[PDB]
Amino acid sequence: TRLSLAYLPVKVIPSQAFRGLNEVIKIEISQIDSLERIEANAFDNLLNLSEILIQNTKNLRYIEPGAFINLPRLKYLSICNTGIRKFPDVTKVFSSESNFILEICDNLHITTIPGNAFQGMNNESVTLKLYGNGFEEVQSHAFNGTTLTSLELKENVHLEKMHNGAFRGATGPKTLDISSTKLQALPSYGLESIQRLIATSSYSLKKLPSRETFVNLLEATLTYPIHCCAFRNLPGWDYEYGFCLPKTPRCAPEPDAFNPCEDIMGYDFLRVLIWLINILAIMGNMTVLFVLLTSRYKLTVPRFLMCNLSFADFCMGLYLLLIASVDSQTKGQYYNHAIDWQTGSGCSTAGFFTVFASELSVYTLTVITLERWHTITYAIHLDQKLRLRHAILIMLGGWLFSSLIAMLPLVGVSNYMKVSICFPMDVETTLSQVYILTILILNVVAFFIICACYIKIYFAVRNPELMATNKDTKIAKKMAILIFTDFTCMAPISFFAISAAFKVPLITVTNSKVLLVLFYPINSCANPFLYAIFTKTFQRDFFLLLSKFGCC
Amino acid sequence: CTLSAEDKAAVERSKMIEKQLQKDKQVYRATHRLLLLGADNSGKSTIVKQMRIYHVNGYSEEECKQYKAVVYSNTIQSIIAIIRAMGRLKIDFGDSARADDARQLFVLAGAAEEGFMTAELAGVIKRLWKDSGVQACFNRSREYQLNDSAAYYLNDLDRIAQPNYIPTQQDVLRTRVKTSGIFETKFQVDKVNFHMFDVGAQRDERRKWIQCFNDVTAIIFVVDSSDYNRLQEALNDFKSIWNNRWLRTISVILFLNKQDLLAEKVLAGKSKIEDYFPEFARYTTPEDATPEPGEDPRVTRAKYFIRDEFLRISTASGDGRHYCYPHFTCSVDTENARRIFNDCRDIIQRMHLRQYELL
Amino acid sequence: ELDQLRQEAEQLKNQIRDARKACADATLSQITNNIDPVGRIQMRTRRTLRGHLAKIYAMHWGTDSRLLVSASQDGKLIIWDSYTTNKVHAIPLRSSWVMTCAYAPSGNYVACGGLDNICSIYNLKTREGNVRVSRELAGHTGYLSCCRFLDDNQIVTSSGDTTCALWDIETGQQTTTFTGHTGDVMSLSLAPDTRLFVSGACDASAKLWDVREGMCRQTFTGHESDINAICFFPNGNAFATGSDDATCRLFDLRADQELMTYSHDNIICGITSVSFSKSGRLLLAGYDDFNCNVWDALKADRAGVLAGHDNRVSCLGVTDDGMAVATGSWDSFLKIWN
Amino acid sequence: TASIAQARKLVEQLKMEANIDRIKVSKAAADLMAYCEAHAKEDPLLTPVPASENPFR
Amino acid sequence: KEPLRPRCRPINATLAVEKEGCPVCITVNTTICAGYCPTMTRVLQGVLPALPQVVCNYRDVRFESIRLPGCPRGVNPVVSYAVALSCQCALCRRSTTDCGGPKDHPLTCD
Amino acid sequence: QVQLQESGGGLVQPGGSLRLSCAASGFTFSNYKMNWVRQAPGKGLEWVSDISQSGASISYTGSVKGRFTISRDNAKNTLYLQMNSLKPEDTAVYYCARCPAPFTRDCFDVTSTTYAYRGQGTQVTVSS
Amino acid sequence: QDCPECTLQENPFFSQPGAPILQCMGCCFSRAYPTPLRSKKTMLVQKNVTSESTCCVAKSYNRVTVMGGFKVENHTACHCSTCYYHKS
Ligand SMILES: *[C@@H]1O[C@H](CO)[C@@H](O)[C@H](O)[C@H]1NC(C)=O
Ligand SMILES: *[C@@H]1O[C@H](CO)[C@@H](O)[C@H](O)[C@H]1NC(C)=O
Ligand SMILES: *[C@@H]1O[C@H](CO)[C@@H](O)[C@H](O)[C@H]1NC(C)=O
Ligand SMILES: *[C@@H]1O[C@H](CO)[C@@H](O)[C@H](O)[C@H]1NC(C)=O
Ligand SMILES: *[C@@H]1O[C@H](CO)[C@@H](O)[C@H](O)[C@H]1NC(C)=O
Repeated sequence: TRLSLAYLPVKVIPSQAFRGLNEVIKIEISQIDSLERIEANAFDNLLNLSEILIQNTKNLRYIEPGAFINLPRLKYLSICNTGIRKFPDVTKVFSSESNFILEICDNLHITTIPGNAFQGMNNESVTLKLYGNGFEEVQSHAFNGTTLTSLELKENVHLEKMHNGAFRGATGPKTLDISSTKLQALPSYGLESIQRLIATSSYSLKKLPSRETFVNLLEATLTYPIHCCAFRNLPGWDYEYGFCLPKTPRCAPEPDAFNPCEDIMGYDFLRVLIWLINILAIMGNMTVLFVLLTSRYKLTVPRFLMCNLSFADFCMGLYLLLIASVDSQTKGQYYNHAIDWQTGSGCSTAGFFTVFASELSVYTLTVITLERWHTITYAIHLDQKLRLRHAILIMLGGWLFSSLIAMLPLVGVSNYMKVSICFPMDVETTLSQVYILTILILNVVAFFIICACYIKIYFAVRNPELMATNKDTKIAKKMAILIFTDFTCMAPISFFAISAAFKVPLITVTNSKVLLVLFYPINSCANPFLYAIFTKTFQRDFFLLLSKFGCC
Repeated sequence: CTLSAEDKAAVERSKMIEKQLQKDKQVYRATHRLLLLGADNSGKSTIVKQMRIYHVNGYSEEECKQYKAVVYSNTIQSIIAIIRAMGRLKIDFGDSARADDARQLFVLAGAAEEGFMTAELAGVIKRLWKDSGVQACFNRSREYQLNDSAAYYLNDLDRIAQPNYIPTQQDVLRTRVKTSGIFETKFQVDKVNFHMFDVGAQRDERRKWIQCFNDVTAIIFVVDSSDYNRLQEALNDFKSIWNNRWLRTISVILFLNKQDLLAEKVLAGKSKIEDYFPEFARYTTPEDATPEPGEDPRVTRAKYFIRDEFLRISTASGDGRHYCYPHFTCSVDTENARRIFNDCRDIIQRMHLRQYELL
Repeated sequence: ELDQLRQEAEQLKNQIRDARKACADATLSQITNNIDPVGRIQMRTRRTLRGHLAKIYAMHWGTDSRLLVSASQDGKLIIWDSYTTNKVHAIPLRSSWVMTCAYAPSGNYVACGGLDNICSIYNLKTREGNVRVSRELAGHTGYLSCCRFLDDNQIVTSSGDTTCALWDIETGQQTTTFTGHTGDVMSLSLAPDTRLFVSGACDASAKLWDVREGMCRQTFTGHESDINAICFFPNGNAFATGSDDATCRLFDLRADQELMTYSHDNIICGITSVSFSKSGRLLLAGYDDFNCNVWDALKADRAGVLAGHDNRVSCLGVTDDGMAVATGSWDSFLKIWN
Repeated sequence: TASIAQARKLVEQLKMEANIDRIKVSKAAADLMAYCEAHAKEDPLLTPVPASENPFR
Repeated sequence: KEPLRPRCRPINATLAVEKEGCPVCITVNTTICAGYCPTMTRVLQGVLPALPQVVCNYRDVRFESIRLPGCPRGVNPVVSYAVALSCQCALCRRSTTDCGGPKDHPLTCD
Repeated sequence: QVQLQESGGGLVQPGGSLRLSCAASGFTFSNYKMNWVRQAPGKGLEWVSDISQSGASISYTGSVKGRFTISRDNAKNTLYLQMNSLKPEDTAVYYCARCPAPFTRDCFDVTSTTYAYRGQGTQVTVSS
Repeated sequence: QDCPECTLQENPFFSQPGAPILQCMGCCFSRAYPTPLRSKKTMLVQKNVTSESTCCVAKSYNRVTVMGGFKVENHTACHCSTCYYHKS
């Protein structure tokens, strides 16, 4: 009633050779190097047979078309760890057993699954356990003519691409496992049949199809957590409803606190506001550079440093342009794009600007404000005044420092990929924590010396015994603006970000978009006012450039 | 690029000259040029003597070289003025010996060098000036064009005539002072150098040479506290300096000098300020005052009234851009160099704050 | 008593005035309706002599048209090649406060002076590559407001002490004096007949002198305020005059009177320097407005402007061949317009 | 007071300035017109020239 | 363990072992995972998924080894082999196991 | 060209009152700030009073505040000085002095000896 | 530890009162051992461990309906036999 064919010199299975048998229910053809091929109609109408296990036969190089044919009772058909170079013609078995279970596995030689490859093989429903084979592609309508219940393409590490209409001939799948596949994307069609996905590992699957495609979906398992927030959108034991309870599509794993799911701008007001701030911080810092570079007069140190400040603050405009660009590109639809953006060099680039722009800006503000204190402290020793060579030396130090600190994330000391807005929000290692603590602590210290500078100025400048109190107070009522804007930029950011750098997060990362767009740009948009456009020596150059452009 | 040897040599001259100029640029920027003014009764001379006490020693080897060329130029100009006078005079004043009339030619030839005074010239002019008939010609020519202190240079010549000699600075200053038009009464505080420029031996009209001093870091307006009646003329002089288009940008220090002389005048009770200024009857010592111990309040009221009159003029116009800084002093005050320095610092600081827009 | 002398002076002055009015049969602006106005003059800063150190107060071209002297109250007299912008010499000064400088007509010597009343002369044909004072032509009682060389042995000097004086350089004893002004005397100009030199009073007047005659032939007076600068029309027959009254004015010697005013009601700034192009057809003026204005000397058109300075124009000069126009501002920048 | 001599000198200078000749302005103008017309062909500021002619190019 | 259907656990074994080039078969007294563990199947199908059929499988192992008794040179002298330290009723890892019906394969040296 | 003539001086009694006036010619008078400056016996050229181009801004030497008053007419090209409560020491040559240059606040040199833009003066004697 | 032999038992979900639904369930043998070289020589993808195993196949059944109108298959004999869902 069963054949345990193994460890024997069989090299061909002849056509219909088994007939004469009709007591057999199960066959294995296993542990047999001798076997080269199986002839056509070998398993022809062995009607009593229900189970086949072609197995462990590296020399089984060739199975003829129709080798399995006209066999109404065939149920389980395993074809595993074999020399088979072309997908076996199972179509002609024309079985009808209640649940057919094809199990093609470990056939590293099989190039592809043909179109209609599953046609007819069972008119009753079918399942396709396809583990670990060599498939490069699934052709159009490869699934045809069947109610395909469960498809398990898992571990077909070569299957880079299903054809977008591979399901177009079949009904189903009801279940689809594509784990470890390196599949780029699911087909365009039929997926609406799927009651549950599985797609663990499968890092190539960076973009699921549209959430409304998965109308049937009851579960997924997806190694890119953000995708579960497609399924956050909503319309052993058993569930009696079947498809009648789609109201809770389960998903796993859930996103970590670094990726609470959102549109990259969590709210339309930020989406609007960042467009406003982009225009402001772009036009502001760009004109300041344009004027201060092109005007006829030679570069005084404060003019040269003011250029660097508006360059850093222009990079801030470029960064927030990207974020508003990425937001606009991905409006409502981040998850489909998210990993491609957030892991690509794209998000790593925006990350680099955030640190570089921050550090060049805040460094420049200390250099300007150390210069202002210096040239007012050592004012009368007029040979001590900071000459432009030393300013280019120090400012170049600023560029090298600020680019270096922005480069350490690229050397992996903290992944820019860790968060949607591409901040360096990663502190897995103590080194990464100390790195993030360093830049943030420096930005706190930078503010304190900016304040401490202007205090020493005010005590040095104020008239001890000849007071012109109207103007003596005008200093503080003016100079306080230069601190207060730097405070409302730096101090909010560091208060939260230092706490997060202690791994004590005090804010939801979708709320942290508010800190980004309200306060992070403040320096990079107030600075071109306070340090340039409100200065008479700039306004001269602006009016002269209007004159050079005839705009009287 | 391509050049001939002629262009290259001139370019190397240009770069050599540039490097020299760039060295002088450091000295220029390091000096706070500081115009001094004041009606001559205001004792501005006595103020520059209180600067000269800080200028105790010859400035540097490079300044000493600059005055060596001046000592030699006045040595040459005083002896050649005599050599042409002893040709122009009706007396046939060819010397007692023909060798001095021959050495006179090699003086006129040897003076033409753009280099140091060689020992030959010194050897000649001492042997000339030993003839007492040349001292008599110096008294015959006593009202012709001659350097009046020539008898110092031609007697000190004995000590001049050898390498690495140094004169004491009053001989140098005396050599330079003539109908001069300015005096550069140099001094320095805390290694900050002031080329203070006095204006003197210069005509009664200001409105053209003032347009030179438009870049001085400050103007010291010294004024006489005590010579009221005259004071009202200085108040108009200050009002003119202040409003003048080309001084709009430059801050004015005031020294109210001769405070003690005013105080004794006020202690004498003549109080003519009441006549010259009826406002004194209304004005009273402000609580801004911080008087010395033992001042008669009238003395405070006088000095502060006068000071507030200058400040009134300072306040009425342009004070949005340039300050003025009053100080009370007498010629004895050693602190004047420090008073000048503090408000010179303030004037520079309160200028930077205009362009850093902190004001 | 002066009254009879003041009535005699008044009568003489009235006769002179009235005779001028009789000779004023027409203005220049009448007859020059025959003349096509100049095309509106365009020029660019085809050099800037960047390397000066403080504010340039005066300049003068060498007769070779190539070199020019410039002097600044940093105390450097700097000699530039206009072609290469080489600083062919940079001469330190016995005190910083220059107000004027001049180039000997040979190019052999240069002169300067200022609030230190001392004139000095320098020899550029040094034996040894070091330039030093050839003579210190001192003796004035006020600041030396403007110098010009007549010859390498003769120099005329203005002063704040009202005196113009000519020095024989070798003698150095104030060899003629021309005392007839009131107030300062601002500026001098020499005709190609170097016998004749005009000097601008710091009163309203200008006087023409002859070097040998030792007194003023004429006294032109059309100006309202101080004459800041003066220059012969190139044939010597006429001379321009700038003033703190903001007007330019052209005087002709033989007319003894103003031939043409140049002004706009827009232009309240005093003129600070003047000179003519080689044809005389362009009269160039610097202002307290940093823009130079160029005037059609015949039409009184403001035929052009030279804007390219960022502070008062202190001095101006046109080369002997009219090729280019130096302008020394109170920036350190001397710009060679052409 | 020397003002007496100052006035007498002024009178003498005014006497000279009365004695001098004067010429019709129209004739002076015709000279000025002729002189400009005598030189406008060459005047480099009135009449520009190529960079081979002008060393300031 | 129970005399009837002892639940899945590591048991003693006497396992034949070799290395590819060996002319000779070696054997070691060792342990292997064997026994019984729960299995079932689902009466209702198609509307519900498949039901995973866990099997007795290696939960963890160590290794043991010996230097080979004259197998070819160039091959490493030592043969090394696992020892079943604990076992569990779990799914067979397709990547790593072959799992199916009984072979009755001789685990002696034939 | 530029020509000035003071008028209305002479003897007047102490405590008396008198108007001086000056006619200015050969220049655009409205462009200039104007001064009265006096030379009493022994004194130098004291500045007495000034009047702006507008005629609005005015000031006086402190001994003359309120006692005298100054005014100008920019059409008639002329300057007036009302004088009242005359002290004997007010005896002087009074001169009309222009400030040197137009549109100015500046007014240097009007007190300088030998200055140009100052008239011939009118004598005023305050005596009985 | 307990290990019941596989047998027909009442399905709790679908055993209609008066019409029980029988399900093959129970505990069955397996023998898992390091893959012997003789077998390895036969394999294309080589294995390091091998499991001989059995699973309770419903070797006979009948299709039957229940409330909801789908058709259940009523197991009728049980046999621990070929595993179908053991690989993962
Ligand atoms: C499938 O085939 C079998 C045997 O031919 C038949 O009993 C059954 O009805 C068929 N079902 C369909 C849906 O064709
Ligand atoms: C799928 O099968 C049907 C018949 O079952 C056939 O008509 C059709 O052509 C097949 N699809 C393709 C793409 O050949
Ligand atoms: C396995 O065999 C060893 C000796 O061959 C014996 O000591 C041990 O008890 C056996 N295993 C068990 C679980 O008893
Ligand atoms: C088989 O290989 C895997 C991975 O190398 C290992 O974890 C496992 O323990 C191995 N099994 C045996 C029995 O050595
Ligand atoms: C299922 O099978 C058992 C035994 O054959 C039987 O007792 C039971 O009634 C069957 N169920 C139905 C619904 O027929």
